[PDB]
This record gives sequence, structure tokens and C-alpha cells, in this order.
Amino acid sequence: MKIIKLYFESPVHFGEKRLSESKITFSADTLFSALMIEAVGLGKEDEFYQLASNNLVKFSDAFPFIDQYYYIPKPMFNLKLAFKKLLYVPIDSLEDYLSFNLGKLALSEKVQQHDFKDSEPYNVGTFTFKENTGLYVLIEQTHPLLEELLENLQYSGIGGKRNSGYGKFKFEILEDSDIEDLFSAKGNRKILLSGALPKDAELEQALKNASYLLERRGGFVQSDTYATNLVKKQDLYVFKSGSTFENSFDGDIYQVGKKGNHPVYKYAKSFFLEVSV
Amino acid sequence: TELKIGNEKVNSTNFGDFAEKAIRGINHKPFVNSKGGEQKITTSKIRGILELVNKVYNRVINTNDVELSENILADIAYIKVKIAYESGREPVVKDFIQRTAFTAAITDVMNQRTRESFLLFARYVESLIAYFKFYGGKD
Amino acid sequence: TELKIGNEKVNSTNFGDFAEKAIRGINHKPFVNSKGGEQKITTSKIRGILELVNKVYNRVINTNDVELSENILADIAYIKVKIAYESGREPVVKDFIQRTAFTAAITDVMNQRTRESFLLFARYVESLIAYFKFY
Amino acid sequence: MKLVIEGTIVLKTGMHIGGSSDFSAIGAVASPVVRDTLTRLPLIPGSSLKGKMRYLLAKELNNGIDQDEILRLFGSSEKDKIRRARLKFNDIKLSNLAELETFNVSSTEVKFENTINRKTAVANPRQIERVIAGSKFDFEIFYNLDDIKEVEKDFENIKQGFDLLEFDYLGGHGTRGSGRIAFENLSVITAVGNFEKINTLNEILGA
Amino acid sequence: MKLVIEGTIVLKTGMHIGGSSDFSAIGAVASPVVRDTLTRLPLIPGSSLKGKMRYLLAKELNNGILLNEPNNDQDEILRLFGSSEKDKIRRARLKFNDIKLSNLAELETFNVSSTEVKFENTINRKTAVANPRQIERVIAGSKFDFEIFYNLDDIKEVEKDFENIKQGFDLLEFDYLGGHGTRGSGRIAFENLSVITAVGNFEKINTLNEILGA
Amino acid sequence: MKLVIEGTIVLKTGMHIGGSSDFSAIGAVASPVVRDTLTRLPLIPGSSLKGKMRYLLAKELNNGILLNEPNNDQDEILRLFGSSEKDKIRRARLKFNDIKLSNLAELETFNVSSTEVKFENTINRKTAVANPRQIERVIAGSKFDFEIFYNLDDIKEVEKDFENIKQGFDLLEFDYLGGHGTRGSGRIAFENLSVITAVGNFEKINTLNEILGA
Amino acid sequence: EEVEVGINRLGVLRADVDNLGQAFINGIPDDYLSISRTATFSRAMSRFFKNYLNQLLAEKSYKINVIYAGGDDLFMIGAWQDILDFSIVLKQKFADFTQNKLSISAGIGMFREKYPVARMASLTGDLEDAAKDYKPDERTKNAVTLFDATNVFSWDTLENDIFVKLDAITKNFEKLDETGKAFIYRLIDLLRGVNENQQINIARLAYTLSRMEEKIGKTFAQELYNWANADRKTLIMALEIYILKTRE
Repeated sequence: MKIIKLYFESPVHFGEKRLSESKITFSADTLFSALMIEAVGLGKEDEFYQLASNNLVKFSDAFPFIDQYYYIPKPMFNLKLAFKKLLYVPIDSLEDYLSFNLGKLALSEKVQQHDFKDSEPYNVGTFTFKENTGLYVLIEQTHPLLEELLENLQYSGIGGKRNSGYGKFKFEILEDSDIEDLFSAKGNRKILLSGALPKDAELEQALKNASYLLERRGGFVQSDTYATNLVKKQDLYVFKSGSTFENSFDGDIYQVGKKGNHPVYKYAKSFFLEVSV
Repeated sequence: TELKIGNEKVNSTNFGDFAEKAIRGINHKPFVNSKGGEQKITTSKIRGILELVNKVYNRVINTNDVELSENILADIAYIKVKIAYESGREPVVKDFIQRTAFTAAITDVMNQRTRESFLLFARYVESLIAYFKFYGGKD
Repeated sequence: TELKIGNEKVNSTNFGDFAEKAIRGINHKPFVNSKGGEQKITTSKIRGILELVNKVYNRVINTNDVELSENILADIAYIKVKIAYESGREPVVKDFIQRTAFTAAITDVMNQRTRESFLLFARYVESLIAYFKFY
Repeated sequence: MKLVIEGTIVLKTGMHIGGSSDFSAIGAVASPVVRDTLTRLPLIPGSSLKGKMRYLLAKELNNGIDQDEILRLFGSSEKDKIRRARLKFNDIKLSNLAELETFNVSSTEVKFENTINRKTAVANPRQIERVIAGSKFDFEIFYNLDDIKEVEKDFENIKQGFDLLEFDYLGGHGTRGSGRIAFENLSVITAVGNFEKINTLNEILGA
Repeated sequence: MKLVIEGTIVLKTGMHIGGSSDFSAIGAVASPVVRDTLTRLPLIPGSSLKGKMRYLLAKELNNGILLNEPNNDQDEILRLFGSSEKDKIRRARLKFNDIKLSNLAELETFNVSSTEVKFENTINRKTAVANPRQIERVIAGSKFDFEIFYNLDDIKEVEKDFENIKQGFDLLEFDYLGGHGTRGSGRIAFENLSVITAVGNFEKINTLNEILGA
Repeated sequence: MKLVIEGTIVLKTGMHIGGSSDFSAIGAVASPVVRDTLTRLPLIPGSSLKGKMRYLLAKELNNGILLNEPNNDQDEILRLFGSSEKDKIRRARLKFNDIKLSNLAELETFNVSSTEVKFENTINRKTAVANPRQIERVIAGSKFDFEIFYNLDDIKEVEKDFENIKQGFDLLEFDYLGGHGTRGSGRIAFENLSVITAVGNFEKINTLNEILGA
Repeated sequence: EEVEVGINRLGVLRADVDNLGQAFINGIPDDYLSISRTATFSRAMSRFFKNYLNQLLAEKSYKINVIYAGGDDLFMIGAWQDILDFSIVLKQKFADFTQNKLSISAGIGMFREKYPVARMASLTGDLEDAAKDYKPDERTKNAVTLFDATNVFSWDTLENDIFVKLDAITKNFEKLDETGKAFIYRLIDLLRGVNENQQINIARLAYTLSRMEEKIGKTFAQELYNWANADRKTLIMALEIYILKTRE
């Protein structure tokens, strides 16, 4: 299980629903859509689409990491049960759970100035990591297409207020030894680590003793060829990447969008971390 | 960054304390003058000493160079010989330059020819005028 | 800015310590009049030496150019010859000038006819006065 | 092909830049300069450089018409002419802090200004915090080469935007004597891919 | 296109300018002259030159009296220096710059520092006691090589604008540039005024360099 | 409109003025005169002449009784010499300038340097011991060419302003300009007093140049 | 506009109640525990925050608009002088209604009149949680944050030390017709310089106070020096609020 470690040289803006705010992680929707925007410039969109669709390349969303430690969002267990406010927990110590801050958020105030009418101020919510800190993306069975799609993405940036100028990173695809056998080992309750949406034939058994939190995924399509107008794509309500389950599923690459010149994809596959509780 | 006063070095954290301590050394036991009575140094002579070091302080702060110029050190040694002249004039000045060890501090900045040494000595003298006016003054 | 006295180039910075040790040399080893007696130099003659020197200093400070005019050199050599006369009068003043080498300093300032050398020489004489009055 | 336009902005004047919501005391700097939120070095945003370059290029190249030679560089999202932005500006941080500590100065200064009312002749003092002059700013502008036909005209236009910015300010109170910048050590190096005619691009800039 | 107005501000008197409100030393110079932080050269801010030049040119083009806000001066003065009204916003053509000390080396040849500390006081007329102050002026006879950029938006108005620029330069020669001006300081003069185009060639640059050359 | 009041200040007595900002040797001149730092030829500060002339007109125009602050003078004195009252403030019509020693050619023709050293002393009454001082005065007969700008705001008030300026010059001719004045220094005399226009032509420059050149 | 003698700035206040959730769960002991007391305790707090502060705003006509009500949150906006003069009496009357059992944690912010209200609310939420994160070095959660995240004082410090110093400064600087605010600005310019240069600014403070005690009085100069030597953080805030309250 390789590790796509991302060190950032710039403050980043990963928007949720507004430009003024930003979260500290990008979802796997953003990472897959970013990688496939990099693929369409290479003329290799279908190879990447069929590489993900045949479950060969399958990645999580971004999680924070600090020096030597890898963190994940708090698994909302359906427990029968200070330490109350810990939004991120380490991936090494989860089985025994049954101090932390990375950088700070900011709001970089900007304008759109004009000569003969008054300027229009606006805000862009940033997030600056520390110098020993960044994000990581889990990946199984890395690929030379994936290895080079990250090589173009570091010179086009990830996040929102790219191009001006916030997404800038330098990846290291790295391989780890104590967190590949956290995925080889298994328990009985399967926590989710991606923005997954179960298919309609398996949703009703996916949520049996589930404790989830739906997060809406929408926004406008980002291409200059989709019907020559910046048009919103239909909203997809997926589970959060810190939810737990009892019956595992497999998501899909949903094509969120009506009439247009290319299929606008959204990564809603799953990536489970089975643990005993 | 230190400045040996007698043998007790002052840095940028504990020079005003020793300036006030030296003022309370001069006050509460003032200079008996061999006439019988006790005298203390007037405000005009001590402000003459202050403007004597400020004629160099006006030319030191507006330079970034951590090594002092040869013209600045010339005026610092000239300050030393002038203070030695006024100390030879009246002994009330001599007791002041002895107890607030002006000549030993001015030798120390004369040895370690660095801008921070003169800045520390100037803040020491300025704090010393300050505690002269505050503690035991006519105002 | 340099001023070689006997063996010692005194520059613009060490004039005070050298005048101090020159005054401290005459103390603890004073002049003997050859009569046996108890003698040292007065303050009136040494401040006469200074006010001979300072009659040029307060006219030099009018001048910005570092090249001294030849009338100022005439006055400086005239200081030298009046110091020669006053040293010729009494052996106390002669021994003072021989010990605290005023003659060497005035030859150096007549050699290198520049403003900085005379200002340094005046500072040397002035510090000689200051450490005589201090000691 | 991703090309990296690398260079260095040196300040010939103050260059106050940016705005903050930070609280100001009574005798203290109102409108302080923008800094990095962790390291607190003075910072030029990529948006400020991008908007000033776009302003100068669209002021010069257009003569009462925007045509596409600016939209292909900086991007647009209008109703019909949507173009993906080729240039990817980045947030520029202070480069030569090692040089400024050799000169025993900080990275920024407090400029004291006021205004005089013409009716009552009363002052109104303000304190604006500018970067000091003579501080260098090393930047990287990622160029995304996909139309190999027009990279020549686009790099000519980028150099024209740089030398138009050499005569105007970069931000803040520019007309009242601040903001003057100068570009030096401009150089282009291919990040991914191997571009053949990188010498003509580095000779458009490096001259 | 873009023009450049470059010349030399030579001081005839002290010209204390700028300052800091910081607590200066007990024995000190109080309210020092504004400086570049890096080079420690004495400085003319471009804001001070723009504000004083705009004030004198606004008073003269009015004429005589000038008792309004800076936003609604004459349209010539708006089109040079700028305006921020609600619908009548006018972009500034002139762009002033911070001005460092030009002839520091020549001032070093005479072996004088580039700034002086002037001693002053006031006499309390009831009590006849003095209130001493020290102020840090630049020394007189020091030069200041400036550089003013000028936007060129309208070609039929550039001759009138450069006439007003030379008029503001000439009116500033009979006033001060900053600080304690009516108490005998601040007096400047303009020398070697000329116009060079930034890039390109101008077909009507001879008459601007002739207006500003005399 | 702007007028320039120009003339000459000759010294009938010493006129030591000002303070340095310079080290002094031991047996030598304490308190040297202020000099223009570049040439380091002696100077009349514009502030000192403004202060003494303002003192003399505000004292004389009152009735001869003056104990108020500079902001509580007459409306005429606040009209010319400026004021800083909080509500209804006045711009100073006169802009004074630093005044340099002008006729150095005539003083070098006599082969004397521009400043002398006056040897003074005090005698103790109780112990009959002395205490000498040496002060640096300028030499008598050493002219001081000056020029003062007059900000002409209203035509209907300029004649009274110039009559009051001439009254201040005639009052200043009977006192000293700076330094130890009661002991025989500082006495000045104004000659060649004339008024010229800075730019343009004033309607009545004949009746103003008649007043100062009476 | 009808705030006369101050700087025209909006004041925003937040005032979370310290641990009303924990007091709701186990703030009442087991021997006196029933449905009646659990009903009447929430009755009492809802009664306070929805009627009593309306009474307090009405009885002395404070220039304050209130929006929220409750121990969950509060949101008042109005004239900054009335916000600052009402925060202490809200603390005193909450500690009198709850009889020193429940506490609050306010955050006060100074804002310009046409500032975005969303940014006003977010920034005063930052001042709120700065007050709720208040503690000494080891290892007290009731505090007020004044206009900026670094001026975190407890209610005792604001209502006693800052306000007694401010009333003494206002009492001793209204009888003098010359001294402030130029002397007060020169006093702050070195009191805030004690942090970077300690000894020389304390000595310059001593020289300035002994030099210009000829007009302010020897007692006021001695207590200005002694407060500036003991609690400098408090007198800087008192002087800043005094100059903000005496602007124009």
C-alpha cells in the first residue's frame, strides 16, 4: 500500500461550499477530477478512466500527516458510550482507542479593482501547512500512469484558488510497513476512508448498523469544452470519509451531469479500514 | 554583549538596575568635600556629560555597521579624556565618575570596538541621568 | 590619520592613553632641578602651551579643506619656536617637552601638512592637559 | 509540457501590499502588510502580481476594442469565450532575509504619513507598514504549454508585461511613492517533458 | 505610452521631512528625518512631494484661495494627481517615487555627514524660560535625483499637463518641501528637469523637454 | 501671487548665535556659532529671526505689554507669522529662510576670518575668583543677504502687512538678533530692503517697495 | 452619530456561559435531585436570558441592539462605549442572579460602522473562544477579550484593575487643560516599548514622570510609575480605552 505524500509550499484553498472558507483536506472527488483534468491534456483520459473503473487504481481522499505520524478523521462509531474534541486521530492508534494541530487557517482578503467604478472586495479562505507537515493519499497498487499524472499535477496545482495562486505541492510516492498491515489485518467493523456512495442495489444493506454523515458533493464543472458555459453539475450526496459500517460495499464512478460534450465523473468508490469493535 | 563596570558586567538586561543602584550609592552617602559639608553634582554638569555622549549618539544610531568607525572611536576616546578633565576640575564630579564607573565603562567600549557596546553604554548613561532626575532630585 | 612620535605611531584613536602614560611617567619619577630640590611643572605654563596650540585650532575649525594654508604652517612652526624659547627658559619645561615628546609631534605635524594631523596633535596636547589636571 | 518561468522581483521603493482584518491599536500601524500566516515573512500574493500584470497588459495591448492574447494567458469564464489559464502564478515569499540581517535591518518598516485638510489645516496621521526597499522576491510562474504554435507570442507578451510592470507599482499606495519593482534573473526551465525550443524562450526573457 | 520626468531636487536650506512619533532619547535629536531603512540615506517620500505639489498647484489654479476637500479640485489637478469621487473617478497620470539622497559621495568628499542636528528653542513669553529642542535636518546643498512616471492617456492634453507640471515645480521653488518650513527650512530647488520616454519613440517629446527644460 | 521680501542684514556688533553639535577643546571656544554644515560658513537661522521679529511685533502691536502665548497674539501677528489655534487656524504669510554669510569676499579682502573669539569672564563677588569663557561671535560689518517669501492672499490687506513688516524691521534694528545681547552682541541693521514679485506682475508693487525702501 | 465624544466604532459582544451543559447534566447533587428542580433550573436560566437582560437594556437606556438570547450564545451590537460599560454590569448581575455559581465568557470587538457583519460576528467569535481558552500558566475560564485576541483579562481584572485605573486617569486628566492626550500618547509609546526594550524604557518612564510631575501632581505621577512598574499590561489597556473614549 503506497503512500502519496504531499508537501505543500503554498497556502491552499479546498472549498466546501463557499470561497470564504476552506477545509484542511481535499476529498477524493477533487483528487480524481484533478488527475483526470491532467489526463485530458495528455490525451489519456480513457486509459485513466478504465484504469480506475476496473478497480486497478483506487485511492483514498487526503488525510493530514505530521512528522512520522499519519492521521485520519474521527471514526464516528455507533458506540454504546478533554478527549471529546479530537477531530483527527492517528492511524496507528485506533484499535486501542476503543496535542494535535497542523498550521492554521486564514482568510486572504482580495479585490477586483476597476478604474471607473469602485472595487469589489472578496475573501479567499486559505490554509497554510507547517514546514514539516502536509497531506497524504492512500493508494493500493501504484501505476506509472498514476506516477506521471502526479508529475504534471504538481505544476498545475490542486485545490480551489488555483491558479492565483494557491495550489503548489511536491509529491513523494512512498511505501510504508506498519500501515500496509493495518489494511491486511481485519476486525469486524469497517470504517470508511473515502467519499463513497454505495450503488442502489447495495445501499439498503450497506446501511444496517452504519453510523454515517452525508456530505453533499456538487459545484460547477471545470472545463472549457462542456457546452461552452460554466454550468453546475447535479449534486451527489456521499458518505463522509470518517464513517463506519458493518457490511462493506463498493462505490462507483458516477457521471454527474446532463447534456454536454464529455462525461463529468465523480469518484465515489470506497476504501475501508477494517477494525475490531 | 557585556560591559565590565568594576568587575560586575552589565548587559542589555541589567544595566538600568545597576544605574539606579549606583545612584543610590551616590545618594544616601553623598560626597563630603573636605570643607565639612556634603555636596552632590549639579544638574548642569551631569547634563553636560549626557550631551557629551549624545554628540556621538547622534552619529552612532544612524549607522547599521556593527564595527565602529575610526572617527566614532576617536570621539569616544575624546569623551574619555574630556571626562578625565572635568573629573580633575572639581572632586564632586570625580566622585560621580568614580561611583558610577564612567571611565571603566568608557574603556570597555574603547576596547571592544562594536556598535552594540556603545549603544549599551549610551543607554546606561541615559538611564543614569533618568534615575538622577527621578531619585533624590529637586524634581 | 597617523602621527609618529618617537617610536610610536599615534593614530586618531590612542592619543588619550598615550598622553595618560606620558603624564604618569613624570609622576613617580619627577624632575630634579640639580639643586636637590622638590620640583614639577606648574599648571600656568602647561596651559600657556595649550593656549599657544589653541590659537590655531579655533581657526582651523573654520576650514573644511584638508590642506592647511601656509600661514597656518607659519603659525604652527611659530608655536614650535615659542615652545623652543620657553623650554630654553627653564629646565623644567624643557624636561617636560623632552619627556612628553611635544617636539616630535610638532615636527610630525609640520612634516605632514594636513588638517587631520593638526587636529590629532591638538587632541594629544589637550589630553596631556586633561591627564595633568586629573593626576 | 509544463514550463517554469523563474525570476526575482527586487523592490526599488516600499511596496506596501495587501489588506488585513487585524486589529490596530491607537498608536500603531493601520493597514499592515500581508504576511505568511506561519513564518510571518512579508509576502506578495500571486493574485496581486497576476492582476497587476493583467491590468498592464490589457491596458497596453487593447486599444479601444479583451482579445484572446490575454485570455489565453490569464483565463476567462465568460458566457462564450471560456479559456483555461496557461499561467499558474504562485504566492511569493521573501527571499533574501539572509541579506537583510547582514545589513542589520528588518524585513519591513513603518511609514508615517498624514493628510492636511485644506479648510482647517489639521493633520491626520496614519502609519502604513511597507516592505523595505532593496528586498528581493524569488518567484515561479508555471506555464502550461499545449499550443506549441503560440508559445513565442505568449512569452513575448509575458516579457512585455514584466517590462510594463518595471515602470508601475506592484500594489498599495503606489501613486504616492511606493511599489516600484524591478525584475532580474528571468529564466525559463522545462519542468516535465523536454521542450526543444527553450533557448528562444530564454532569449526572449534573458536579454 | 509611458513618460519619465527626472531631475534633481537640490536643497537650499535644511528640509526636515518625515519622522517617527517614537520616544527619542533623553538627550537626543527629537523627530528625526525620514530615511531609507536599508541604505540609511535621508529620503524625500514621494507622498510628501505629491501632496505639497498638489496643494500649491491646487491653490494656484483655483486661483488664490483653496478651501475644499482634495477629492474635488480642478479637473486638471484631478487628471494629474487622481480622484476618488462616486462616479467621476479620475486615474492619476503622475506616479511619484521615494527619493534617496543622490550626492552622498560628494558630501563625503567635504567630510560632512549628510544630516545635521539643528538646535532650537522657544521662549515662554510670560516667564522668559527656554524650551530647547533638537531636530534632524538634511544638510543644505544636498541633491535628490527623482524620477516621476507619467501615464499618457490623451494626446491633446499632454502639453497642458506638462505646463501644469512645470508650474507646480516652479511654485514649489517658492515654498518649502516639509517640516518646519516657515521657521527657515524646507527650501528646495529643481535642476536638470527633462523628459525621457519609457519605451518607444515619441513624436512630440521635444516640446515637453523644452517646456521642462526652461 | 507671491512676493519676495529681500534685503541685507549687516552686523554693527558681534552676534553670537546658535549652538552646536560639535566638540570643544579644553582651553578654547565653548558654544560655537551655527554654520551651514556644507560650507561651514556662519549662519543666521530663519527660526531665530522669525522668533525675535514675532516677539517684537507681538509685543509692540499689543501695547507694549506681552505675556501671552504665541497663539494669543493679535490677528495681524497670527496672519503673518502663523498660528496653531484649534478651530480657526491661519497659514503663515511669511516664509523665512536660513540666512548665510554673504560678503565673505569683502571680509577676506581685509584678511580676517569670518568669526572671532570674544574672551569674557565672570568675577565671584564673595571670593574674588574669576571664571573665563570664550564665545564665538561673527565679526561686525559682515552682511547677511536674505530673502523672505510673502504669501499674498488678499489685495485689500497687503499694505498694512508690509507696514507692519517694516515696523518689525525697525524694531529689530533697535535690539539684538541672538545670543548674549545685553552684553554687547547681536545688534543688526537692515539695508537694501526691497520687494520683488515671484511670478507675474503685482498691480501695486510701487507702493510696497516704497514702504520698505522708505 | 449621536455617540458624542468617542470614536465612532461599533462594539460587538458574545458572552458564552461557562459550562452550562455540565451544570445541566451534573451540576445539581443527588440528594436534591428531581424533575421539579431540573425543570426550574432551565426555567431560571431561560427566564434570565430572555427577560432579565431586556429589563437591563431598558432600565438604563444602553445603546445596544440584542439578537440572541441564551447560555448557548449571545450577540449584542451597538455603541462600543455602551457595550464596554454594559459587559461588566451583565457579569455582575449574572453573578447575582446565579449567585456566583455560573459564569460567562465574553469577547468584545471594536469595528468600523460599515464593516461586514459576518466578519464582525466571526471575529468576535474568535475573541469569544480566546476568552474561553483563558487560563494562567498552570495548568479560571471566565474572562473578557477586549478588541483583540491578546488582551485577555478576567472579569475581575477588567471590572477592578482596568476600570479603577481608567476612572483615576479620567479623574486626574479632566482637571488639567494641557497634558493629554500628547503626554498620554508619549506614555503609551514607551509602555508598549517595555516589551522589546525593558530597562531603558522603564528608566525613560521614570525620567518623564519626574520631569513632568510638575503639572499632573506628585501623587498621580507616583501611582502612574508604580502601576507602570507592577501591572503594565493593565494600564496600557486603561490608557488606550481612555484615549478611545476621549477621541474628538
